[PDB]
Amino acid sequence: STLSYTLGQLAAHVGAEVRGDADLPIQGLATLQEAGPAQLSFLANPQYRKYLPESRAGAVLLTAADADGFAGTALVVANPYLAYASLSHLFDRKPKAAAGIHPTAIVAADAEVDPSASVGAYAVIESGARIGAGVSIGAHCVIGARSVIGEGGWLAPRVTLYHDVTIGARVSIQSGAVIGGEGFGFANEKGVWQKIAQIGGVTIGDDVEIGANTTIDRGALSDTLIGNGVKLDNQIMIAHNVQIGDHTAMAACVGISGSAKIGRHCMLAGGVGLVGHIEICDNVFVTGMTMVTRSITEPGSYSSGTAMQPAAEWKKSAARIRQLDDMARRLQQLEKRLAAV
Amino acid sequence: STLSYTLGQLAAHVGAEVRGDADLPIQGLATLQEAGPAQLSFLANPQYRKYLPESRAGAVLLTAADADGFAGTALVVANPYLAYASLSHLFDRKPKAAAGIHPTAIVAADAEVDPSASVGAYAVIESGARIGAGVSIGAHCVIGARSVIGEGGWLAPRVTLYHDVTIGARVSIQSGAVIGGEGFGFANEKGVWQKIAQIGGVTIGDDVEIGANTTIDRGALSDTLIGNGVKLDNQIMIAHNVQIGDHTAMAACVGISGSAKIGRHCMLAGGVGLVGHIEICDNVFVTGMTMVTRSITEPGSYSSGTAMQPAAEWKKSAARIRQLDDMARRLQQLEKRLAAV
Amino acid sequence: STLSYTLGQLAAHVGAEVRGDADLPIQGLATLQEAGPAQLSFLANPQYRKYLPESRAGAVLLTAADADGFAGTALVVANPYLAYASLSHLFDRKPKAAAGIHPTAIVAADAEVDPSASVGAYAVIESGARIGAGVSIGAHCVIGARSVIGEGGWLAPRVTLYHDVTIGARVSIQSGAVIGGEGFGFANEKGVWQKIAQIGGVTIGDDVEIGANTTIDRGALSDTLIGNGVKLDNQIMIAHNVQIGDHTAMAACVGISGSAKIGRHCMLAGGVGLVGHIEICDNVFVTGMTMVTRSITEPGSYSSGTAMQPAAEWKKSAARIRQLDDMARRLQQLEKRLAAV
Ligand SMILES: [Mg+2]
Repeated sequence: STLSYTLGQLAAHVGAEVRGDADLPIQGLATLQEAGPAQLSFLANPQYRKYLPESRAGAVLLTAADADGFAGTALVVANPYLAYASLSHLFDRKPKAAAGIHPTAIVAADAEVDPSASVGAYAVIESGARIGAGVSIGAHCVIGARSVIGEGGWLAPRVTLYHDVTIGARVSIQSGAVIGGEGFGFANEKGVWQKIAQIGGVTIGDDVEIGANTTIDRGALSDTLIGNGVKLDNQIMIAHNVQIGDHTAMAACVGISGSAKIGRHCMLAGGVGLVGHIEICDNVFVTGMTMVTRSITEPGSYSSGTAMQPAAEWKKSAARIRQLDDMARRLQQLEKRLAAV
Repeated sequence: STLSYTLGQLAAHVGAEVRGDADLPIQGLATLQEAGPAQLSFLANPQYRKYLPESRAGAVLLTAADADGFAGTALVVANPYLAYASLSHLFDRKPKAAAGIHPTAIVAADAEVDPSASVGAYAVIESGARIGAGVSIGAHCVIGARSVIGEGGWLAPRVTLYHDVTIGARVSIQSGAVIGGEGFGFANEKGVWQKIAQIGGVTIGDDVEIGANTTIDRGALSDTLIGNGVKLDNQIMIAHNVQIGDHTAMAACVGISGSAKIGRHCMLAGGVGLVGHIEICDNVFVTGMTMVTRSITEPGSYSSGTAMQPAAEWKKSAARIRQLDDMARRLQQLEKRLAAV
Repeated sequence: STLSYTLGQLAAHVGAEVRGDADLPIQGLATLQEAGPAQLSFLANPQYRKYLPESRAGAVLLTAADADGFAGTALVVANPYLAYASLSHLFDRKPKAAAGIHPTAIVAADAEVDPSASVGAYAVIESGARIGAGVSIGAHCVIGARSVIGEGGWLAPRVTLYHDVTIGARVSIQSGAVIGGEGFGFANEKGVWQKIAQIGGVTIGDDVEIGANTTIDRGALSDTLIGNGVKLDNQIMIAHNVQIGDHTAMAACVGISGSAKIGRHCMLAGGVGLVGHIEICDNVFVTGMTMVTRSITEPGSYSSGTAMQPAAEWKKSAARIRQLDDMARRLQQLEKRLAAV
């Protein structure tokens, strides 16, 4: 038996006005070009407006504007994209575990697990750990000594928290994430690296998302700090003592070096790197695979790298870059020569 | 007791003609410069032809051409590299598990495991999952609800499949891979990110390889699609709703943003990034650490970045790049000035 | 009850001279600006000397030079940073497991575990594996067939060693690391990739650190080789048959392609990539996100990429780079034209 809702139930959830029959049953969501008659669609991007009248969707989330002249059933909302975002959860088939501790889970006698929490098979909860109400700990999770997960948290299978990791409410952590590991902390003695113990922890705020195989190092002395509402994609590396301001988003494969500070409402595109000990102010966007080498004090977008070219053309551009000092010297000599005549 | 074959047994496996004694016992494979008399070698690259007459190998896989004038035992084949590739499997010491389910594995009552499959210690197989004939599931694997693995599949220890992941035949997945995780799917409401449930799945074709700690996100609505014969190296990130055509290879640390479409027989070198919502046609090669920012409609090689220089020279080139608009303006003024005289 | 030492106990550990009262109790370490009166601090960087007289630290590790004129308690040492590095371990709260094998660990009958080793819950130790004295194997580790870990080794929870991985003494491996996986080894037959079995192993030296979710591939024929004292940060990818010389450090998100050889005392900054089959000599530094495309035969620093600019300025620089061949041709025509007049 598949999940099903009427257009009326869906419209109630997002405060939509149904212009058509509210009793139509809906079995899922789809984009305008993919949608069939049992699916609700949405128009967010003016670029996809071409596909609205030909869509086979049973109904479409629309602005009052885009609903005028439209022949199908409209669900009229201020913001179709946000309404889609809310409705998506009603069609999620991710399994939900019942409250309880799997018989194979190992829970230290002085760990506290809320009775409304679920702890999966072969999970390990260490001494002093605290698991809050409505938290779901997946199979094979390891929750280190004294670590805390706030109410409504969700950990996929195979998440690792080291000791002294404190997490706020409603965390979402995908499989393979490692939180509180020891980062690269070495002192050089005449060429031989000497380990510095990493004796800070991690503090994570509320409503944080952490993607698959993302690593967040513990602090060297004080904590690594992740603010509220921070969204981290997959394969991210956050080094020791990084600070991430509230509502910042980081796309996949981002790497942030030690002690960097990122402000609120920043957006780092995929594969961005930040060097250590710099600060980025609020409302900064960094485009894909940029290397950020210094502090940013002005809001706006920032970039590094070159345009992609066909390889033979790129090789010519790269050869000319190495000649730029020579070309600048030649341009200066030419200006002096023309001035003289 | 070590693996051992005669030159005759090896030659039979690849259809080689033995020019010398077929009874010579062989204990392994080696490159021409490393090989000793108990090892079979091969000449693939004309650059290594220098090392052929001095090689201590017991025998060498050779073309008819390179076997003429050669003093040792030749195994004569059309393609020495492909023959090496085939013979390597005869000397693999990777352990093979016997059919059966380890007593500590947890298998849902309505999961189906073929009796010829092996399921390792502390594996978890969820409701509705299907494990095909001759499949090997390593220790600590987690196989989500309704997920499918086709015949002859091999999962290393500690592979995670989320729910609704469908895999074709003869998959090979290395440890730490995460398939079907929730990718970065958020709607921005006045600076606050709102989660979009990721309610598509993943469809993987036949003869696919997935390397260690590689992540492949589930689709937002429809599936993320990986074609037949696709080979993915380690630490790759495949975002939601990516489509990868048949026989495409991607080297390590590649990141593909959401909804990108890659054609057949493409090759992405290490650390390549693709932005979202672009298409690459068939037979495209992208060189290492290139950022692909737009659709590619012509087959061939493509590149971005700069040449490596000594740091002091690089710093001068990077300073001149920032002056290029000024230099272009100055070159234009000079042309106008010379024209006028 | 918290860890506490007197200034005298701390000074004895690093050979410091206490200029003040040796009986002062110390509960931790802190930087000069963060430190309170129960904490020991240090002055390493001349840039932080501003903050020395105003620091609330109970005492400070100082050179004889910086101790002259200082009003507080000094612990006088040759090298405050190295003394900090040594003292950090005295304040580490990482849990230490007692010797023994957890009842849920699975240990092959012909594996050898030293009785002073600790093996955590749900660990799997395969046939022929050898675990040395004082080794700590975390929960959910998998130690493949015939693999060896030398005395004093520490594996976090959820480390995977494949078969035929040999590790020297005093290894430190963070969670999620995968050692000995099969790397991208394929032969192309008219567009179809054919697997090459990866039948080498891995050899790791003494005093090696491996960070979280780092992958180190096994060799194709001979071993992948990691020297003594090599320090690898998180999310690193080491491909098949790489050789890393002693005392080399690699920051996070570094990727080294197959068969590359790195010398002794090298330092690769974060996100560096190396192409395959190249050699880097001793004492080479490569700056962040550089693509190394050829062998380096001269010690020193090396870089690639461009300076970060505001996006609109970057777009202008990137457009001019594509015009450099045209600009060079125009500069040449102008020189010829001026010469002629
Ligand atoms: Mg990367």
